[PDB]
Amino acid sequence: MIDTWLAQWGLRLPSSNDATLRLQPAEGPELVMERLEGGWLFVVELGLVPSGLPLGVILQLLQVNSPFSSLAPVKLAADDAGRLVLWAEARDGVDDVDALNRLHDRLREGHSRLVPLLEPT
Amino acid sequence: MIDTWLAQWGLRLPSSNDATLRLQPAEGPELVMERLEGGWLFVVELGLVPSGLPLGVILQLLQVNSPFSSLAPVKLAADDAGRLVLWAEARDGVDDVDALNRLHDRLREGHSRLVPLLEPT
Amino acid sequence: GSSLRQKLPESVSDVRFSSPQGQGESRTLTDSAGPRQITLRQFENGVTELQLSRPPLTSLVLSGGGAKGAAYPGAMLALEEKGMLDGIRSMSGSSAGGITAALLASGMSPAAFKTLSDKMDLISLLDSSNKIGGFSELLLNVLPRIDSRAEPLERLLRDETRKAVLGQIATHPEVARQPTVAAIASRLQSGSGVTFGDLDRLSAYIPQIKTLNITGTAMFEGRPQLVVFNASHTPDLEVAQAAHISGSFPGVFQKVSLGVMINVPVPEMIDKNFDSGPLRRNDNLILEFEQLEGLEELREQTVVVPTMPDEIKAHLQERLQERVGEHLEKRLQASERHTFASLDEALLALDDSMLTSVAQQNPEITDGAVAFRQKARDAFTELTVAIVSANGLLKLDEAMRSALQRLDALADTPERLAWLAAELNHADNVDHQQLLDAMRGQTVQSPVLAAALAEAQRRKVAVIAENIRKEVIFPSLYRPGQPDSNVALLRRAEEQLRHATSPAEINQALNDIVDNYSARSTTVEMAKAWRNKE
Amino acid sequence: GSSLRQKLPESVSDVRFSSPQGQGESRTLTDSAGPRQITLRQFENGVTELQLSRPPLTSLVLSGGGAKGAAYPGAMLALEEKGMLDGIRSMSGSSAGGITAALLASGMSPAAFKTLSDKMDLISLLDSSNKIGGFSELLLNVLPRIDSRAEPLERLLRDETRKAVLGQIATHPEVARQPTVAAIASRLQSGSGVTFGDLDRLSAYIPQIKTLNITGTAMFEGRPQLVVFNASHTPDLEVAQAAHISGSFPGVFQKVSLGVMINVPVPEMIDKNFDSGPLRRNDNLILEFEQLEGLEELREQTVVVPTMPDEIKAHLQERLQERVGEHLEKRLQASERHTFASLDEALLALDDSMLTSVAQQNPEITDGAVAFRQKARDAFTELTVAIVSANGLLKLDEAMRSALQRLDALADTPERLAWLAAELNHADNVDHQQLLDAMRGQTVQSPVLAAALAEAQRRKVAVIAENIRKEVIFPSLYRPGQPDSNVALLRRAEEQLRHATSPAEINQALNDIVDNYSARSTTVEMAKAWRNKE
Repeated sequence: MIDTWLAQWGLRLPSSNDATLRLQPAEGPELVMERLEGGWLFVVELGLVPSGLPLGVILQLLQVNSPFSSLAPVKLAADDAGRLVLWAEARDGVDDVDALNRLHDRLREGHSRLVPLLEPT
Repeated sequence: MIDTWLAQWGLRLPSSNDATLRLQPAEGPELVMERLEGGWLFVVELGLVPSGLPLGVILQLLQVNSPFSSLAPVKLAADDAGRLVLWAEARDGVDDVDALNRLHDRLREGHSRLVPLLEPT
Repeated sequence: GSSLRQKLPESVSDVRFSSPQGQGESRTLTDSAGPRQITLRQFENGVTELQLSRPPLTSLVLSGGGAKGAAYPGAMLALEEKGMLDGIRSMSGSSAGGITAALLASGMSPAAFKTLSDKMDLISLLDSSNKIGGFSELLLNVLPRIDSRAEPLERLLRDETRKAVLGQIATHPEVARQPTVAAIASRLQSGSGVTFGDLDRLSAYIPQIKTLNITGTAMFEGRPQLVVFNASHTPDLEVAQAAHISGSFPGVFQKVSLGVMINVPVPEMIDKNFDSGPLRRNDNLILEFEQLEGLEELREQTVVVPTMPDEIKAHLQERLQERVGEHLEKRLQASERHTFASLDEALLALDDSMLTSVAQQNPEITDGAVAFRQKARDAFTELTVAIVSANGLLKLDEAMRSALQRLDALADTPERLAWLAAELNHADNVDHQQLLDAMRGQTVQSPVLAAALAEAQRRKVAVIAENIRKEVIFPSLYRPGQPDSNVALLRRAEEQLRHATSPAEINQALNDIVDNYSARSTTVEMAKAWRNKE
Repeated sequence: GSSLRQKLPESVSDVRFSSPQGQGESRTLTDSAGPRQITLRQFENGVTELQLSRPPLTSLVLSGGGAKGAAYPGAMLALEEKGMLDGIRSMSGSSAGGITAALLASGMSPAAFKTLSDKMDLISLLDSSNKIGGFSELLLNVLPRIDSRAEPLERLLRDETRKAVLGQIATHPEVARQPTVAAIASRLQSGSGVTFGDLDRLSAYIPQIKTLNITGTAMFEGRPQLVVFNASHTPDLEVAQAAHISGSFPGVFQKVSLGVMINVPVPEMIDKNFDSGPLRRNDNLILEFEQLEGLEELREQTVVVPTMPDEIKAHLQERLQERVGEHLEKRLQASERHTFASLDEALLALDDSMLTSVAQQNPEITDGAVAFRQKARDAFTELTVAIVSANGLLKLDEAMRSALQRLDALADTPERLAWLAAELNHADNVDHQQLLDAMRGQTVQSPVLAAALAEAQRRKVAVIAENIRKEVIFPSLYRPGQPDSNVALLRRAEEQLRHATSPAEINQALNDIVDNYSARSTTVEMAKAWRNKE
């Protein structure tokens, strides 16, 4: 069902597929998708967490994770290298084309909203 | 299946049940459980986000949300009042006693780990 | 402190419900007792559940906007039709409904009001064919200065109001004879307008005169400000003047030297009050256009009506009539539930009347509670005789000590000590307040007095906080340009302030703001100013 | 910049794979070409996939700990048994294996080594019956001072090594006659120990002499420090001295004035090198006890063996023999895959040999690439003749210009310009480096030279970063008391440093640390010191 999500850009999931694929759309963030046990992990990168963020910004960051946020189920986190990341988790079975299309959009929405909060710091 | 999770403390889900139940165990954090469409939301409170956190602390906060964290699937967020919260989402059907027991423990583990990071600030 | 939104696991030992929750079968201690239908259920584990009829309708909140206040007499009829207009004791309106509640508080009968609105729906539409401290006392001080005395609207209102009030005075010639009233109606006949001070003063005598609260939100410096006209802040200012001022859409600041926005958010009109217990003292009928009193509980009390001719305006006075008709009977079949951890806690939540009702019906249940209430009401008088006879000559004489001893004896559980302190805090009770003001900051032998004093300081602190919310936060929070980051910070300062119990915590609120607000100056100044003053 | 761990939706228009990925059917351009079995597959959309045999085994990394280095000769046999001991050119060991690789680099044959380890497994166990800059040059300067010259271990190693090296010299009397060698063996026979400088110098002549790298981690001030003994940092220091020093479990700091920890983390021994392309130049056999070279790729190259008698030690020399036997044949049936965006990119990734192999087999594919390679190799000599004859008398004469012109002409795609710059950066190539050092900071007519110069500064910057990682981060990161908050900060500084391309970015790394590290002083000082120096 991922392969038919791909299909709509005339891309096909590459044979001998290993860990990480990376999609770069014509506008906006690159999409990194690792592969899991029974699902793919979509992720969008926002840069290394900046030093000296103001409280309000910290808050707006944390608030992205309320179970009620407009971006659900996308989550905001940092990886072990301190890189600020939005991610979601697409399962095989459960999810499908329309649903993956949603994840993707919520990731881009999250990325555009936040990305100016860091840079100007 | 929630009612049998309760049952093990000789508590029973109260009749005329409305929005929010609150469990206070003999040691450790109070557990707030709202009720949803088809599931309950467990939540643990950590206080209002402090002003002037150091970067490393911010980082350790964000890192709680990596899909690979030892606390998964518990998430860290702030509510609209700026209150720092750990939460998980228990669905009807899917989850059961052993599983709810896990959520709970991961919440308490998260709460003890982090709670000293804020106070001393 | 609640959350607002809009590998083997090692065991957790034994866990209770942090709130009280009935467990097991319930017996019913008292079924439908009294006018307010008191029901007490009690459970195997002690927890007592109270169920009780919705509080008395004592208030009318009228939201502004548009010109559509030709629908308004729909409700007015619906009120006297079902006959609960008498029962109203307060009226509160903003913007366009700000005028309307003026008229009504003034005492204008239901039928009287309509004919006026049928020559008003011209005027209300022709005025749309026309169209330290804060921005509150600098209004409160700019009024007597360079403002054109009486316009077509000021005159018309001045007279409408003056007719109603003077008319009621006569229908009730038992009050007319009382000095203070006859002082007010000789003012009115001299050409003076009705003030709040007297609308108030008259509502104590005659029940068809209502109090008035007109709220309004003025932009200054892009920053909306709350402004209130009521009996307490602007007592002698004229009702007419204000209702017109708050007719001003966005209004000029004379340039004096040193959802949308027209809405005053509903809850900024409804009053903060310190009820002795978990029981709400009244209900609101909230008419809208298009003990944290929540969204959900406010929805329940809000009915929301869906170049103007004269027959479509009738239609609107029928649609309203009818919704405000179904509501009022429905509201009559709905309830309030309160859960307590013990019988005595729930008998404490009842006023003496309600108590007395439960007592009539099931005296076995209440004898203890009536015993306690009787002795408290006695000790509280006994204490008042002391305070007063001491003014005869500050110093707690023996007689106060004795009564404080009698009160201390009644506080044999933490629940009752809390009740006894709150009772002694009634702002309305001049003599008790006389004593708390005096022992302020002092260490006292009596536990009850020690509670009461602590309770007093908590309240002092809460009004300070509320003042700051209204004048440092509210303006920034609803600045149109406000980036969400900034909003997050203040929505948090609000939270801090809500829970503030000591001046020190209040200081910290403001510092969080100074330290973390990006001018992306004034809010920050404003805060600095609050932080340094006592 | 990768991620490390351990309502209708409006459309997204057209989206490619950011990396190259084969789409559609593949043809095979060249099957198994050469010793390294080069396979090229090419896809409908251009993307060329390279598959190639694992690189040559040229390195042996020996991890320390325990005393269990009586298993070690298991492998040593397994190596000469399958006959790839010749092929080794480097040996790297820490702690307990630090001694072992000394012995072996010295040139001690497989059988020779064993008998020694059977009088060594007494000694290795009896030594357990016994038991600005940094902490590296203050070791490097504390050696000649107040340290007891030669112990039982120093002597025994001094001689073992001196026998092997001197023995090989003779078996190869063609080299013995060469001045520099005969200079070294007259030193050795005089009583001197083998240094790194010469272990190195001898590995160029004889292939049974190997280079040596001994790593070790010394606690100072609770803060572990990396310390390296190799041909480049400690060239004339004796191999014996070091292997003993790094025998010191935790070792005394003489008190000179101004998983667990004994492990030097594997990757701190394996060498950072700048390969002209995406191809790894060699493989490691990593023996362990109990182009970011990842965990996963390091696992693939690591075989991990599972009062000592003399027969159980044999058992261990059999278990090892056998695992290090299956590995070596398996490793022979595994591959490397590299994906490129064009044929020419993948022909660029091949060294001249490999290129020549593909050429033999399928000349239609490569003629262009061989044409280009030939002209580059010509132009690079032509340029070297220029540089050298200019020393005859800095100033780019015409002859260099001409060759830089010839190179500029070959760089007709961004891929080849990159290749041409890297080629001109070979640290090993004294004459090219002579020129880059001279045009440092200068603006030059030639694009290739402009690339090469930029590439040079990138590298300069990377070694600085690597130096800082090793001496500001590494010590703090693995301080035992370190709260996770602090670890997060530094794991991030590492990330910053890894990707640092300019001095300014390096400065920012360090500031992030100064500004945000809670002494919960020294790391911060350390950083301050790096930040001010050029």
